[PDB]
Amino acid sequence: GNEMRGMTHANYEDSRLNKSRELNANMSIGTSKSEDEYGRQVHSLTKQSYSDDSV
Amino acid sequence: GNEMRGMTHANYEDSRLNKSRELNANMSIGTSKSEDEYGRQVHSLTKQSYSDDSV
Amino acid sequence: GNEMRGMTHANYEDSRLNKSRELNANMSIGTSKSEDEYGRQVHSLTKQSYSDDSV
Amino acid sequence: NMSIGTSKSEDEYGRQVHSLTKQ
Amino acid sequence: IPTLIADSTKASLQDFNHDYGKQWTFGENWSNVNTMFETYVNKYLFPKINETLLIDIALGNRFNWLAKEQDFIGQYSEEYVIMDTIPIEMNLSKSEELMLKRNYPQMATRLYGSGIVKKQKFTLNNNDVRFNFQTLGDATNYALGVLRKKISDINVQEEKEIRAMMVDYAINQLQDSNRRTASSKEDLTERVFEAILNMQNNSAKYNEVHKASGGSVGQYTTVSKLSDIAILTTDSLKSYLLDTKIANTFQMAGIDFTDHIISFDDLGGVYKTTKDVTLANEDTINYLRAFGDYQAMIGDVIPTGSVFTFNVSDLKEFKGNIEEIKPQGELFAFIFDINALKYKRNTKGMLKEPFYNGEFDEVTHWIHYYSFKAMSPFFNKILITEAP
Amino acid sequence: IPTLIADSTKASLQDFNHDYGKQWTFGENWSNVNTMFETYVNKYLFPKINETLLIDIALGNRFNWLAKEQDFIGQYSEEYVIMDTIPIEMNLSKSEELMLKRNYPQMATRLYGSGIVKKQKFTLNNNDVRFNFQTLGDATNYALGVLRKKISDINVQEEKEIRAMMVDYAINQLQDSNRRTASSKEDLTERVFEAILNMQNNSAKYNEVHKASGGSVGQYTTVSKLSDIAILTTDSLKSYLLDTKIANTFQMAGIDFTDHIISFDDLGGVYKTTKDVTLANEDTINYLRAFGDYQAMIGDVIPTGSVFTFNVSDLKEFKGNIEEIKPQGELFAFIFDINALKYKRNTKGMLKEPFYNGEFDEVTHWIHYYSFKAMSPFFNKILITEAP
Amino acid sequence: IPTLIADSTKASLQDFNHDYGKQWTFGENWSNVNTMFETYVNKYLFPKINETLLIDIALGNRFNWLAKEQDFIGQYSEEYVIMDTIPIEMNLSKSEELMLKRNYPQMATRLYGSGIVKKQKFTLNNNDVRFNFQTLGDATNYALGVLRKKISDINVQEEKEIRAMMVDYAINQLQDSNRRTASSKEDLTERVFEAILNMQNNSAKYNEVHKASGGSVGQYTTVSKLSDIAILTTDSLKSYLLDTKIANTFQMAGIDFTDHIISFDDLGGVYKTTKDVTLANEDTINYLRAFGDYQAMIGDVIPTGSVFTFNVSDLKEFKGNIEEIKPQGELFAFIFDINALKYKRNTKGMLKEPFYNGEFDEVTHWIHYYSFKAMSPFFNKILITEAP
Amino acid sequence: IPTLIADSTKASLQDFNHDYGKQWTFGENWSNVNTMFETYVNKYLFPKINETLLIDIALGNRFNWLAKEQDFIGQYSEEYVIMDTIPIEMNLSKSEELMLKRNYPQMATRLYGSGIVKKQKFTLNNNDVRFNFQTLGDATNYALGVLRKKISDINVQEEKEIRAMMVDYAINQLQDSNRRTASSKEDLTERVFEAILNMQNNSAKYNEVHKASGGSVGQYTTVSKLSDIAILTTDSLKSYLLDTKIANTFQMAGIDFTDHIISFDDLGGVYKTTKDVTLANEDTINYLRAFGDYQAMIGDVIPTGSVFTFNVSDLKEFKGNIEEIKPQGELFAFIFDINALKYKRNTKGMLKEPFYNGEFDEVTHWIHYYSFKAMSPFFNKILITEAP
Repeated sequence: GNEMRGMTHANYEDSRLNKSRELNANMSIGTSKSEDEYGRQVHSLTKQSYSDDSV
Repeated sequence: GNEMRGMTHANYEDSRLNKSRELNANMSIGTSKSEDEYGRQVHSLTKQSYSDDSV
Repeated sequence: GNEMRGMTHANYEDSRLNKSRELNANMSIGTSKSEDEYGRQVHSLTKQSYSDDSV
Repeated sequence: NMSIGTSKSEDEYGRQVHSLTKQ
Repeated sequence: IPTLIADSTKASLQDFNHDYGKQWTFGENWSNVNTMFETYVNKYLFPKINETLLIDIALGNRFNWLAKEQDFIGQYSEEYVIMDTIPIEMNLSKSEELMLKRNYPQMATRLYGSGIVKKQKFTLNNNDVRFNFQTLGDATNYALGVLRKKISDINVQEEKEIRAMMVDYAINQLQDSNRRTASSKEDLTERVFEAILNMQNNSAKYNEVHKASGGSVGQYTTVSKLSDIAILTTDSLKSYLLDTKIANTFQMAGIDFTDHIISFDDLGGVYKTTKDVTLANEDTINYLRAFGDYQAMIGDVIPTGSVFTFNVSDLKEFKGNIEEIKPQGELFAFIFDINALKYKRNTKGMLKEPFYNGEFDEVTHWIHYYSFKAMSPFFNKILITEAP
Repeated sequence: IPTLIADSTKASLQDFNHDYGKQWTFGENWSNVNTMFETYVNKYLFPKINETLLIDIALGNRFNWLAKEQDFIGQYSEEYVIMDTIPIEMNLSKSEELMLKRNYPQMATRLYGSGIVKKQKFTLNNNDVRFNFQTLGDATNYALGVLRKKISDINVQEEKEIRAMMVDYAINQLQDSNRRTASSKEDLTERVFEAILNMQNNSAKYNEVHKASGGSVGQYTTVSKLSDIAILTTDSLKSYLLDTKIANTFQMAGIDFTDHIISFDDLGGVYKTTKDVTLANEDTINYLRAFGDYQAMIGDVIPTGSVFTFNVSDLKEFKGNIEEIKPQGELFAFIFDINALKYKRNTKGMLKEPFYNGEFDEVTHWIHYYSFKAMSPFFNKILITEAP
Repeated sequence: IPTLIADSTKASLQDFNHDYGKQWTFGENWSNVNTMFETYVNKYLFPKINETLLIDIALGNRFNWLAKEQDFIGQYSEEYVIMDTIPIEMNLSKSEELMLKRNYPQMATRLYGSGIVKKQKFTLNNNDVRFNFQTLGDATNYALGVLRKKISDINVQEEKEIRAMMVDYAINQLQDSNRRTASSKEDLTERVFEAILNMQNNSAKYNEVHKASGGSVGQYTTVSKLSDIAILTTDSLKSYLLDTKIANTFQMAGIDFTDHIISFDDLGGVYKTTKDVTLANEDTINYLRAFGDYQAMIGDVIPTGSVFTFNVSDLKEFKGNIEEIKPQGELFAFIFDINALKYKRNTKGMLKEPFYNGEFDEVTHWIHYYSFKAMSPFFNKILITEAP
Repeated sequence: IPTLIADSTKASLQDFNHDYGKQWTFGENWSNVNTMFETYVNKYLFPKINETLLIDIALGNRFNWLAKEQDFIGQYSEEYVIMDTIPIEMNLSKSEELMLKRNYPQMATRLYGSGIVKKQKFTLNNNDVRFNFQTLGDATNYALGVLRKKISDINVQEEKEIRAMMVDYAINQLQDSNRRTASSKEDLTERVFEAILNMQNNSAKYNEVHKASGGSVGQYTTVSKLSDIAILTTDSLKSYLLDTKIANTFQMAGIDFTDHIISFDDLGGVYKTTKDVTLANEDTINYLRAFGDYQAMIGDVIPTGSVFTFNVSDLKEFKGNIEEIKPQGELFAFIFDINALKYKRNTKGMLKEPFYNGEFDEVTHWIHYYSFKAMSPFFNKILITEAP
């Protein structure tokens, strides 16, 4: 990975030309969530507690 | 309620463009007032004391 | 008696367009002062004390 | 057979015209 | 679509509209087949709505600070200025009887008269509106929302009328001497500077005492301090000053008059009829109703000089009979002493008491207020406008 | 060229592809002569490779902050505003019956609808893939590289969709009052200054209430605060403002709007179908497959309004039926209140479970997520675009 | 006198270049009269020289930082990127067997293996080089001076090749989307400003993945971070920026990109052959010798793509078969991601052993090194060049 | 002695009348031997006066009560009354919409005008009035006497004007319906006694609301209570009315008919100018001066309708231009409600400050007061006059 280096003895700073704030890599979708209650029941039907009006 | 966020590493401020001082929601008509003496008499004819020149 | 309000978030000062120092409500002639000794004497000849000529 | 009342003091206007107690 | 989707008889409205209706019902059958709500998996469950949102916005009236509460008792008002007297020399030659000779104070006066009473109204159903909202809380927000909107509207209209008053006065009423002309916007910025300095001096040119009754003979000299001077301009002109004139000048340490400027986008758009127009069509009344005019009905006459505050020109009757109060030519800078505005209001008992119709479970509420807007000739004021 | 390099009978593909194959082999003899690999000193030695680098890059979504996690439970949603009512004069000649007559609050409302689910699939072989890489560690890097890339692709697509949504809304939905024309870049930058100021004062011109259900005739006045205003522009314009307008101006202490800009190089590039095309050719499916559409097969129907996000125009069926959503002309500025976007996403359980085919030793992995993107009519928006 | 000076029979060269020569010397009388070196006091003394100075200079390579030392061990290297997959909507009417279907990850790869093993040699005589220098101390300096000059040539030449590689890649490899045209220097400076911002966005337009093996139909989106963008231009442009742009602008804080620029006096100067040329002419082989190419001999073949680094065009065989790697039009601003360059070197055992020729008394030192330069297709690049 | 008395050389007047009068006096001898004043005991002493009476007759305005002090600022007087509404039956069968019906109150009005301001003055001389009185105390009484006579004059004049107003109103500005005719003096007494009772009846016929702007159409029923009724008749007529037995029965009951009836001998003696005369002769100004008119001068114009209040008919300018305000015919009874005579007056700072001439030692004092006199149309009035 080559690394750009300073080619000038002194310069005005380059801040304004940077879009690191606008479109950073860290701003991205998160994949760590686990499924909601409905999902867990679809997979295992583990909740047998409530069937709503019955009998 | 989306909120806009900063999209520049550095910039000059936007105070001059801001027009909150000129026109803001706080500057509005007040509805808490109660009726004048004439109005109260129109509504109830409470005051029976004076009828001006008589007889 | 309406009076103006600022209507701008930030502005450079308006000094230099103001003639308050040059002309003002004050800077006016003084009504309150009483007659000089001569005047008071003309109105009522109060000072009967001095006459320059000898008998 | 009553008579016109001879005197009462001048209204506020009368006194201020005579004196001009400016204020 | 299913037949149920299009069946009027099954509707809640029918139960309310007809004098007798079926007290008992066994529910109808719902299907999403061949309709917008189709769901791949079920096909027999009713559509479900997650949320309802008010999106209420609060609006203000720029000129509120100016408004002065007053009693609503008498129709007319007057203002007057004592005219100037030039000091004269002592001529002791004159006869002693001059003491008896009488000089009287002189004055110039103006009469400005009646006000305008305006009203708004809204009715709340209670019985059938409840069907619309899932929770009582949403319905209560609905009722606060109509009241809040009603009040905001009063503020926007008052702002429009004060802005229109000034634009109308400047274009037509203002004394010819006061008018000044700028060839370009750059010249205008200089013209503003000259006027601000000029009107702080003791001079009779800026005041319109000549228009007032006693001004024909004599002079009145008034001075206007900077603290009071204010300027009305279009937004594009303010943007010019900020974007280019202020940005370009090397030193604007002092010499910045933008605090004073009141800038409006359109600075026009309030429309005034030029001939009597009589409402004659159903379509016309429907347009007016959409802007809140319940009172309007066919055959009513709108007199000349009536101010609509919305664009009624397109409608048949008002096609050639409407004119717009607007600046002419895009350079407008009416600079005036603030004291000239004369805005008075009476909002005592503004929210009139509600009326409840027991039949129909409805309470109808009203808001009424008085507003007088006028401009005084006596104070200093000069308009800078594009050269004709 | 030696026969061995050309011969395919000895390929690994041959061994895996066919039902029975040679279990035992004595190695073939290799020569570099008359081949790209020729080495002067030693012929007869197999080519040797030093690196196999991944070159993976991480991409992000600019608009991620707007996304708000939500449950996936119900489909429809709604929002409404109470429309403006102008104060009306007290006629007083009207019948006393007016008190009884009822007029209700009037409102305008929108229904948005359900979202769209999206999926991506990758399978890892566990046999032939191993032949490609020299070390076990290189293969593990390869597997993570596919997952890492997959997420990045989703971010990039969502950004494109939000950017395209805004460009499409401006191009089609906006009214004449909202729209403005800029002759040149200098004029455009000034126009943008005017817009920021203009949209901070009360105006019904920029609302799209008319499109909403109750707004066909009527007005709604809304005011947009500065913090909210954000502007979507082409990079060419930002480069100009910073390079020329800002650099040249003497005083920019205030008057800088670059914090608000959301500059993108293209804006255009997301295509939308028209006319209900139906896939009919192998060549078409092959192009779509290259861009990731495993699902597509000949005979599937692509509905009108389908948004591709890649250029499908050249392919036969879409030749005259695809339209690009883009700014018309180089100059584009859509200045809008931020509140209008309405972006919501659900990522719960995004990474679905793996499925392993014991035959072939391959595991297929899936990523499934839900996205709803929409634009609200009620809030203020203004388009400054190149004059036609 | 002139006649003596003219005679070459007396020359030292004749003794050295012939098998037998006349050993005895009878001296030649020398007279300074009517010659440029005459002195007033003594008119027969041969002219005497005071100093013999070297004027050696040191030249360095701009690009040395990029170079990475490596063991010289294996011929090839490869690198790859995983191609983009757009998310696909959940059809839900697809056959349930789709789960079984296998979708494999896709990628694009490049193989770059190469080396050039460049060399150069210098020979020090010990007989006849002595004739030239009067003090033995200067003669020793002459020997050190050749070694240092040989090293300076390695550095200058590598710089030319890296500079030429970049100009060549941009001029030929880049796609239409990457290319931009600038009419004048002010237009160019704005374009450079724009390109810096364009590269920071996520876009596939500037990638060269299409050239790579798997990218023929699909797309890859990469983002080039600032701090890794270096721009290669001519000095005339850098001078313009400093003299007329940076100097004049009021607010150059923040907008100066000159740290990135790698300006060269003249980007062109390296020539690449097209066609094959055999060195038919003796005059050509002599010219190449002036530049240090002892190896060249008549009848050798120069392959297509040979890079000369000096102007060989005038020579007959290369008259039509040479093409200069150069910018077109004097406006060139190839902005690129630094990662793309890939310069590697092996300098172990650079100074090879000396070989003493007993006959002729000459040492013959050699310097050998290995250098590999290549440019990667995957990273973002833009070329702004003079409008045709 | 007759001759000494006759000589005017020896007079105080001669010295005061002319400059340079005689300073030294040697007394003149006095004898009463053949003259009046002769006394038996002492013939030569000067006649001596026991007393100077200073008889003063107080005169008063009978109408002074029923005068309302006003604290004047402003000029006009409105005087409204509210018109009658007759009670109506329940009519429960009528539609319930009758609840909504405006039923606004109605009224009549009369704008009277402004009041004249009158003045009187007396000059008191310190130097010569002193000669007349024996003691200082008598002279101080004389000064009080002149002020009191001035006050008495205001009263007689106002009484005369109020009486004249009634005679003029009855003769000219009266509703014709109110008038009645009496053939004989005896018939008049019957008519007048019948009328007193008629006023007490509650009926609209007597009042003049038919005039008074307001309503010709509706009715206002006014009643005049005993104690608020009075009869303006000539003195002879009052004697006839009192003589009748009815007057005696009233007094026995307790109502004093004698106080109520008000009489003047002729109801005449106040004169009205007709024809706009202008003063032209010295003799006239002298007559007016005898009656106290310092202000009048030759060339002053007396407007038509000026009320002289003394007989100026003999004077030449007014010879054909004066008409007396008097009942026509001997019989004249005007019976009116007392409240009708609006007689508002302002008496503040009544005695204005003195002015001291200082030459002649004389002080002039002035009395100034404001009087407004008018008659109201609303109360009951009947006029009984001899038949034409």
